[PDB]
Amino acid sequence: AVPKRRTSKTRKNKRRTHFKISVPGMTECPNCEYKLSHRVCKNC
Amino acid sequence: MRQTFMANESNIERKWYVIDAEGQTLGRLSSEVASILRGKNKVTYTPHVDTGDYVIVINASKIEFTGNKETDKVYYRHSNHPGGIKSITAGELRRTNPERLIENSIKGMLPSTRLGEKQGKKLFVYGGAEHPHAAQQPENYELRG
Amino acid sequence: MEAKAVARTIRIAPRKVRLVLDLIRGKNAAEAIAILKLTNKASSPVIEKVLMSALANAEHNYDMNTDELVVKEAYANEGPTLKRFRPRAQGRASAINKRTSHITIVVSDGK
Amino acid sequence: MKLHELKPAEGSRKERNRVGRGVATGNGKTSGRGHKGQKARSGGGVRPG
Amino acid sequence: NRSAVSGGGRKPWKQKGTGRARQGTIRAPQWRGGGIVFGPTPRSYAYKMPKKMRRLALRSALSFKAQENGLTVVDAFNFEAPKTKEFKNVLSTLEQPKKVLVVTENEDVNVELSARNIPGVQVTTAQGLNVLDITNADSLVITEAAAKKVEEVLG
Amino acid sequence: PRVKGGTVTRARRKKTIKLAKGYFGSKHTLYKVAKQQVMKSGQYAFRDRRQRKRDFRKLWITRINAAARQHEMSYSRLMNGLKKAGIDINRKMLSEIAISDEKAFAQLVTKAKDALK
Amino acid sequence: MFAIIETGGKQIKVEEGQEIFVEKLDVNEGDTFTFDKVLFVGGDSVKVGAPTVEGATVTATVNKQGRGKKITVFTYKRRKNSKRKKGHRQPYTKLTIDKINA
RNA sequence: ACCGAUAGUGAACAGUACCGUGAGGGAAAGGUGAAAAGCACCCCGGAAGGGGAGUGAAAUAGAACCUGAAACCGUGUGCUUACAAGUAGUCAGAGCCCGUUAAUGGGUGAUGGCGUGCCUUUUGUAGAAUGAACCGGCGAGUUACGAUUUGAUGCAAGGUU
RNA sequence: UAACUUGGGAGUCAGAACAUGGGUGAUAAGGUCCGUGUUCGAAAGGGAAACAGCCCAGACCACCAGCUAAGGUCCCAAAAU
RNA sequence: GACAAUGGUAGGAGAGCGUUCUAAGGGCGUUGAAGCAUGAUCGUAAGGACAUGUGGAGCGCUUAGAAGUGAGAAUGCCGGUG
Ligand SMILES: [K+]
Ligand SMILES: [Mg+2]
Ligand SMILES: [Mg+2]
Ligand SMILES: [Mg+2]
Ligand SMILES: [Mg+2]
Ligand SMILES: [Mg+2]
Ligand SMILES: [Mg+2]
Ligand SMILES: [Mg+2]
Ligand SMILES: [Mg+2]
Ligand SMILES: [Mg+2]
Ligand SMILES: [Mg+2]
Ligand SMILES: [Mg+2]
Ligand SMILES: [Mg+2]
Ligand SMILES: [Mg+2]
Ligand SMILES: [Mg+2]
Ligand SMILES: [Mg+2]
Ligand SMILES: [Mg+2]
Ligand SMILES: [Mg+2]
Ligand SMILES: [Mg+2]
Ligand SMILES: [Mg+2]
Ligand SMILES: [Mg+2]
Ligand SMILES: [Mg+2]
Ligand SMILES: [Mg+2]
Ligand SMILES: [Mg+2]
Ligand SMILES: [Mg+2]
Ligand SMILES: [Mg+2]
Ligand SMILES: [Mg+2]
Ligand SMILES: [Mg+2]
Ligand SMILES: [Mg+2]
Ligand SMILES: [Mg+2]
Ligand SMILES: [Mg+2]
Ligand SMILES: [Mg+2]
Ligand SMILES: [Mg+2]
Ligand SMILES: [Mg+2]
Ligand SMILES: [Mg+2]
Ligand SMILES: [Mg+2]
Ligand SMILES: [Mg+2]
Ligand SMILES: [Mg+2]
Ligand SMILES: [Mg+2]
Ligand SMILES: [Mg+2]
Ligand SMILES: [Mg+2]
Ligand SMILES: [Mg+2]
Ligand SMILES: [Mg+2]
Ligand SMILES: [Mg+2]
Ligand SMILES: [Mg+2]
Ligand SMILES: [Mg+2]
Ligand SMILES: [Mg+2]
Ligand SMILES: [Mg+2]
Ligand SMILES: [Mg+2]
Ligand SMILES: [Mg+2]
Ligand SMILES: [Mg+2]
Ligand SMILES: [Mg+2]
Ligand SMILES: [Mg+2]
Ligand SMILES: [Zn+2]
Repeated sequence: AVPKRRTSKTRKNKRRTHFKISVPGMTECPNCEYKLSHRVCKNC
Repeated sequence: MRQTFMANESNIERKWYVIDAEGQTLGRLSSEVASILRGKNKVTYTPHVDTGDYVIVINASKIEFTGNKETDKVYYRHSNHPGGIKSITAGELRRTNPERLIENSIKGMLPSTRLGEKQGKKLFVYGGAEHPHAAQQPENYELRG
Repeated sequence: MEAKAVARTIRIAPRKVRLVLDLIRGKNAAEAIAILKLTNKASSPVIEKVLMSALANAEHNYDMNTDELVVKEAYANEGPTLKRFRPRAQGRASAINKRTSHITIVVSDGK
Repeated sequence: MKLHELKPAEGSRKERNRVGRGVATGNGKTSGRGHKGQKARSGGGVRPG
Repeated sequence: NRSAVSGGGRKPWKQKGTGRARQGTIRAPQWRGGGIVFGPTPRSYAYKMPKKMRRLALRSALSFKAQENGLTVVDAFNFEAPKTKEFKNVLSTLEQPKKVLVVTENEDVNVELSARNIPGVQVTTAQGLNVLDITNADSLVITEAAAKKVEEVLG
Repeated sequence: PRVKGGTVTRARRKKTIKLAKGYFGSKHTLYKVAKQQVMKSGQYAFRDRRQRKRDFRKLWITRINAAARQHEMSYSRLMNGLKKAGIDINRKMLSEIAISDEKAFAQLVTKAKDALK
Repeated sequence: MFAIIETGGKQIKVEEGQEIFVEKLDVNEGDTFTFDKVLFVGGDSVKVGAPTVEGATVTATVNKQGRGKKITVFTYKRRKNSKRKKGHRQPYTKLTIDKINA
């Protein structure tokens, strides 16, 4: 129910290895800057 | 003042030997081979580096036991499952996998360290009188016994 | 040269800001702008404003190229923490840290 | 004798012993009292006689 | 101490059950703002020695001045009106070092006024001789009458 | 008068922390665990300065054994022969000679064998 | 050509021109020191002392009379409030071997 | 031969804030600069906040303003690490990277030997007995008056008020 | 090579195992209570795989020297296949 | 010079290190004090210097005197931060 020992800096960052976001899937707008793929401009 | 020579990968020269197991006792051959693999026969022995030689053991199927070891010596292994204790006799192991028999016997006489595993990887055992390492030109080696 | 902008005491926890910052570090300015525009995180418009400010500094104060700029540095430091409390059961109060960030962006032409 | 060169007579002065100031003095921790019992307590000990 | 610090009457929390260390008053010594354990208390540091030792000390200080050529006897001080410049020049003409103790037989008001403001110069009477004053001085400037009175009183 | 805590505490603790340079994680950062590890290091180093002499004598003996078996001799018999021949060369020197100059070692083996026969 | 010399209760393998570090000798820097206990002489001609090679010397020049790196000797006994810290710097003499005279 | 902002008043800016039906309890919180000269003007921004330009000896003295330790949180990278079993070090040791209070130098470290934290309390604790999340500050034989003993010093059949 | 006397200052009054002479228990207990010795306590180092109390032996510091003790010498792992 | 001794808990004895303040002497400091930070420095230990950065006005040394004089543990108190 509770941590028996505190988590070291090393273990914490090891666990955060995969905690990240990825670059959006984006494409240049041929006529109308960049946009999400399969989305309309909605602002151009 | 400190003057003791220390071998390193730049000056170590590892050779190849072939050892015939036919007519030899299992552990008596095994201990000498373990000595050879660990470099204990070299004047430049250095405990933290691998100074040993490569050993090829042929005719593993002709290794000999004394007493009633063929039927009374049992090899146990556990699979880490609740009842997973398995066994095989030394005689059945010699019949079905003499290379494993000799390899295990020798590796049991090496340290379980990282260096020990590396040094045990320099052993090649074959059940018959032929080996595939003619390119390394091994020299015949005679056991002191 | 190098141009810089800093947004201090942004009321977003640095852990969350750094996630977005990791995307644009080392990228070209236009690519970073597109990434920030299309990234769905609360930090994105704050970071976008810091980057625009850095690019404006470049152009106006140092007459830099404005099209050959890369995000040389991008980091978030910890600002002062607003200490708050949430009532819990049995008359007990639990701490809430409303953390802040200092956000820095450095652009450069590489010369 | 000058005020910048004062000297007490030999053997007339001695540094006082301060207990409970670390292990190396030999009187740290228990401060010479041993362990537990009445004589280890503050204000502890029976009346004389 | 813990009794003199303001407040601190009540037990801060019950002896058992809360999970905290047991405490008796918020003014205990280990508490911030708590009472001091021991520490300074107002007292005198004066003590006494046998009269014979006091006389021996005065004689020893005077004798040390005598050996180190720190004794200058003057005929008499002739100062009708206080003037620091005149006393300064007088000390210049007697080849005196910076630290000088001036000894007159009785309270000489003009000598005391003239020598008062000169740093390193101190004035006392024969009756007022003390070990600190003599020891601090590099030289003694004493009148004939003051020397005779000192010799009489200290034997 | 009052003596404030002052700077001596920080100076002493910082000394210990500097001694803990290179240790893992908190052991090079926090005074308490750093002090414990530096104490452990002193005790280990005291023990190991004594153990080092054993270790190196063992290494020399192993090498001398290998060299002697290269001349159809065991270590124990070779040392018995050298002692009976009055040769006082110690084990470090014997192993260094065996590594460096094979011929001189062979002559030493000849002397040891002659003293035994 | 090498020689085995005995000095400071230890033995050293030397060659001409080698710098060696030995226990402190009663000698001044710049002076010449002769080692008289030669156990073995190598090279083309090989000589084996029983225990010393009669008439053989190794001469060398003193380069330094120094003290070794500071060793902090620290021991303790856990839970017994007992420990000891001592410094140590071991004296040494540095020499350069000049001539092996078999 | 008192304190110097956790000290010294509870209180350097308060019997206030806050808590309690009430009697009553009772904090935290000092420092720009010599002088406000407290940043005209330009630029990004809704603003906040910044980058310049100025003031100033100094602006990493810009008001959350002297100094600014540690825990803790980040960015860069010289060495190293994805077959390995561990109180994390120590002794031995190649390889690589550096170059000092110039010293038989510094950083890292393949690989080998040895090795169950500390304190308390115990016959005996790696202990699965106690205590400590970490860092910092604060936190425990004192003083007065008597007694005894020792050392020191003065005088001595006297010594001392 | 101590011993005793007179003074200043203590701490200790939970002991443990092993061997041995005995009571008690059941010629049970890592039981318990006495006699005798050792060690631990307050003792690290080598041996007994690990293992306060057993065996060898009492660490002032340094050494990449040597001789031994208990215990050992086919490999792990020093030394006799 | 040549012999011996130097494991250690409770505890006894001795010698020292460092902190603040005082007296006297002698010094340092805007050509940069204290404090802080870094370093491959010195001493048998406690500990002492030097160099460089930061800092911006006080501080050492010698001898003696006096203590609110040394923290890692108290389910210690306060603050900060995991
Ligand atoms: K319990
Ligand atoms: Mg409610
Ligand atoms: Mg003691
Ligand atoms: Mg303690
Ligand atoms: Mg007691
Ligand atoms: Mg206790
Ligand atoms: Mg008791
Ligand atoms: Mg009480
Ligand atoms: Mg009260
Ligand atoms: Mg003060
Ligand atoms: Mg403190
Ligand atoms: Mg302050
Ligand atoms: Mg206050
Ligand atoms: Mg501004
Ligand atoms: Mg601005
Ligand atoms: Mg500006
Ligand atoms: Mg400004
Ligand atoms: Mg600054
Ligand atoms: Mg500041
Ligand atoms: Mg494998
Ligand atoms: Mg690998
Ligand atoms: Mg593991
Ligand atoms: Mg191990
Ligand atoms: Mg005990
Ligand atoms: Mg018990
Ligand atoms: Mg533990
Ligand atoms: Mg556990
Ligand atoms: Mg308890
Ligand atoms: Mg706990
Ligand atoms: Mg603490
Ligand atoms: Mg008392
Ligand atoms: Mg029994
Ligand atoms: Mg029993
Ligand atoms: Mg008995
Ligand atoms: Mg004993
Ligand atoms: Mg033992
Ligand atoms: Mg042992
Ligand atoms: Mg053992
Ligand atoms: Mg067993
Ligand atoms: Mg063992
Ligand atoms: Mg056993
Ligand atoms: Mg022997
Ligand atoms: Mg072995
Ligand atoms: Mg062997
Ligand atoms: Mg002792
Ligand atoms: Mg001893
Ligand atoms: Mg004492
Ligand atoms: Mg002392
Ligand atoms: Mg001192
Ligand atoms: Mg000061
Ligand atoms: Mg204190
Ligand atoms: Mg605590
Ligand atoms: Mg927390
Ligand atoms: Zn578009």
